[PDB]
Amino acid sequence: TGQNHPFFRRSDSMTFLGCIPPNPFEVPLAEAIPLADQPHLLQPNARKEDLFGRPSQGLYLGGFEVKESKFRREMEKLRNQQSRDLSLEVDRDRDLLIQQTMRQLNNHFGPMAVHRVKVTFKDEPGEGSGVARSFYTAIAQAFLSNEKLPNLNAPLFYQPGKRGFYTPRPGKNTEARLNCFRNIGRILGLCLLQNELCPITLNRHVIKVLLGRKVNWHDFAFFDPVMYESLRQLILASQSSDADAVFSAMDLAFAIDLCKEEGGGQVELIPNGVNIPVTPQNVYEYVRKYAEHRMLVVAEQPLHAMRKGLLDVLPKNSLEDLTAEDFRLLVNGCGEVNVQMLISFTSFNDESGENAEKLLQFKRWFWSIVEKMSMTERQDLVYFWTSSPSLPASEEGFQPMPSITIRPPDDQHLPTANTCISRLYVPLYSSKQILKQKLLLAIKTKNFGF
Amino acid sequence: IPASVIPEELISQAQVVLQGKSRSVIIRELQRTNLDVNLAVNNLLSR
Amino acid sequence: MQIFVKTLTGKTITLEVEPSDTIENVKAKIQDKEGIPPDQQRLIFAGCQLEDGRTLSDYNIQKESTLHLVLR
Amino acid sequence: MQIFVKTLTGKTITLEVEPSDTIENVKAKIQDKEGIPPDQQRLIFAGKQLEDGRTLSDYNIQKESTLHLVLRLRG
Repeated sequence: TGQNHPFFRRSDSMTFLGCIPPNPFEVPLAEAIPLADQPHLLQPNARKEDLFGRPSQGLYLGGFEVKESKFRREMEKLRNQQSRDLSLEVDRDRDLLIQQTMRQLNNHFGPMAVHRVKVTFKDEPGEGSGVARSFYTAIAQAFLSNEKLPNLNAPLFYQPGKRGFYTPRPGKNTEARLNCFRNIGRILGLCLLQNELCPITLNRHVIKVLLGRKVNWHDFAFFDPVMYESLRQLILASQSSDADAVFSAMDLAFAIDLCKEEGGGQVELIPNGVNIPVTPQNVYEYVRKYAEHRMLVVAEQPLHAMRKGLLDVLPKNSLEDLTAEDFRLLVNGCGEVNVQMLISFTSFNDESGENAEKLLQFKRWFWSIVEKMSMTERQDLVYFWTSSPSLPASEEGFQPMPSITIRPPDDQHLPTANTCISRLYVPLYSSKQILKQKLLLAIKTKNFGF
Repeated sequence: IPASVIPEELISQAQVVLQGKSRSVIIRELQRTNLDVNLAVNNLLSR
Repeated sequence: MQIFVKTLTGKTITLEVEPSDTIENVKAKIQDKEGIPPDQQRLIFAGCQLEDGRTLSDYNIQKESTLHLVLR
Repeated sequence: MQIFVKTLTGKTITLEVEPSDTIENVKAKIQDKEGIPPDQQRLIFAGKQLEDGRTLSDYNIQKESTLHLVLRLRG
């Protein structure tokens, strides 16, 4: 049609019923989608109105907890329906872990009827329940870094412009990289099916390809914000009072050059020549073809392999009526660690046998030390406790419902972690600096044992 | 057997014997074993 | 140096232990003081059953811990 | 005479060792150097585990040698 082609329209996942959506060109990024410029507002107790802005009035069924609870009973029904297991022997490094994971994940899943996966690294007497979480965060950080690929060699992800969000690169894709893209959605599928957390983070166009929903123009704001703004003022300048005194001197075309993560350069969008100039009356065709080529054309086979790998685990009926945001909440959790929620997930088991005001003064020191701690050390402490670098967003995320306990007082004993399910053991000391030094010395170790 | 007709003493004993599992575990214990605590705890330790 | 092995009813027996003790010595002491056969009981330490091969140090059962006991 | 103790964070403090002592003397030396009790300590080096029943000279270790200290603390 014109400017109102079905690419520039808000989908069902970002609108409210009976309200006219705003115009997608006259409003900046902060006042339209406040989740684009900063992504830390995704919380379990977060309203949808403060995530996608205020809708316009028409005269001028549930939320998170309904979806995730029904999804959790459907996953445990599917889990108890099957009774075939999977054992894993991994190596705590990057290259050996990646190679061993993709050679031991081909024997399985090649629908599927797995039940439970057990994890052991090597020479470690720590076979419990946190080994699966440790394996999931190990494969996530193995595929999350950018060094190389240890044969079967470009990296499998890049960062489109926001830190922490990862989008795949083809990199002259071949018969091995496509299989490595196929066997990475299965890890996310098992994380969804076993009710855990895996630290792999994707942009919403990657997820919306996997779920089976069409990608629109507003999903480009979560991809590249500065290019979104540049094309926004290009469209607004294309409908000025004159619009020909600035497009005759800009000298654009329908040809594209690409960066190192996409390939070469000088690719024609529409055929039969790159010599056409962009007159103002087909600027929307240029914007749509540019965005659609940047998402859905160069990354066609990695996204296709990821969707095939995701549907190789689960049947194609459970992901219906599931948005990308609660998809992120069931997998990535809350992201950063908030200490108030961590206070709300404790019990204070007492076994010290001391009457220093019947305890209840050592805990103020502990919480002051925890609240006066750095963010990386906070993730280190949470990984020290539950073998996971972030906390879930609900009571139902934890199977053992974690706890700390106080031991008989020894001044020389640094704190220990019974992390095979959830528990932390803390000896009692005197004063503050002793506890500070012992705990900040203890929480830098991630090696299991016992 | 309705879930509310049982006292909380049996579920508290099962919790302090076996912890780290769900309320549905005690539901399946009540629906199947018919109050045989040693056999049920041995079966849940056999998995 | 005390371990309270609480039973199902509520009674508590007394034990004197060592952190370096092996489960072969556990079978030795339960045939010494008690005489109960070892194929009729199971033990719980924080939701984690022990094994005859690993020692108490491999399962982190130090001085003044909590242990359970469930008959077969 | 001196050994090379390294950890994850990069701390390195020199130790004094007898040429013909035992492994428990090494563990006593490192607990006296910092304050890490040896019940949570472990020494793994050169692809093998070491038990305190054998001497430090049984395992063919020279002077200014390297050793990796692994803290068995979690489980």
